[PDB]
Amino acid sequence: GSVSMSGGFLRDDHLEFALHLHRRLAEAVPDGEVIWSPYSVACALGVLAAGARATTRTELTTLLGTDPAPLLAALDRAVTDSPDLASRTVLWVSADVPVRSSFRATMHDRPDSDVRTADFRTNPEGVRATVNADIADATRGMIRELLPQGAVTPDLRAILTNALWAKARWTTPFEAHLTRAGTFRTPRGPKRVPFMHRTKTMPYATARGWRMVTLHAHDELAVDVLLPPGTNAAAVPTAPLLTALHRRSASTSVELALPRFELTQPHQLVEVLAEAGVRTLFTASADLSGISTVPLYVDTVIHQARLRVDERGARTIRFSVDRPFHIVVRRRGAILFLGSIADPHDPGPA
Repeated sequence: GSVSMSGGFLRDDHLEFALHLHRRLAEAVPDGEVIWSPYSVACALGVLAAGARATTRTELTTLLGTDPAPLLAALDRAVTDSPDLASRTVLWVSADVPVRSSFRATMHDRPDSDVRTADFRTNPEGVRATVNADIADATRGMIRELLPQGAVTPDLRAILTNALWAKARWTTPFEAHLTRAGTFRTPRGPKRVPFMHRTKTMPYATARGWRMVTLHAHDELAVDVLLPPGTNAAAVPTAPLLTALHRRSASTSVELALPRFELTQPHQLVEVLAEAGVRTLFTASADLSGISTVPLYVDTVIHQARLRVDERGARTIRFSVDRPFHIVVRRRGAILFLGSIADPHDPGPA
């Protein structure tokens, strides 16, 4: 087909999947502050879909909007040859449950992904320590205790744990000495926080009262920053809005004020996936014949993304990100990070 001359954009079914789930995640918390990786979750669900059959598989492919095989092929590229990324996925399975070699292969074909044995029954806290240490090391120490105390119990047989960490290394860094305090309207009222400042030509778009800029980073990473209408400051973006904002983007001299921030959140995804239509997977009715030769269902899926946004990472329009905003970190057709930020936490100058 014809090519993109403006950097490319997201796969349609991935965009729809990501923004539908994001709405559910945002609604689940009071001030709608959420961060996660559509890349990581789509990949995890796609792999489980490859090992699923019947209604269990159908629910997954309906949520993703596609069969797993072509999706996983496309998703792998989103994180390869990216030095600033740290990804890890493990399906931890009881030693008593045999795993098919073909399923191990499907998992292995994904970057930094594995299927591991865990003796849940004999030492739950030992398993927790092993799981957490696995994610910790693979994320370069950035997600250190994925599973909290009491999350692992002797009755578990299959948990999928995933994490993603990244720092965005801008093509043009913010000058650190120009970072200065400014007012941000948090849920506890206005607060003085460090804003990074740059005036540079960049993609800028408006759509239905929304406003967006795109920050270019090294290694094919793009970061869209979105401000909702001032009259609806708690609004959450939709797929059609993102499509419109991308289409309507034009190179514009922009005076950008952007808080320095970092956010991470552990998510157990059972509840939100149930709301989304993926239910059978987490019940005894699950058909995971492609994963194991004995009956099996996934007890839970636990995911944690951590993103740091700072100065380096490692006819002028005013665009001041001084109230709740949204961030879309994308690469090669996938959203690596999707965030809604209500109360920016400063990681500091170091």
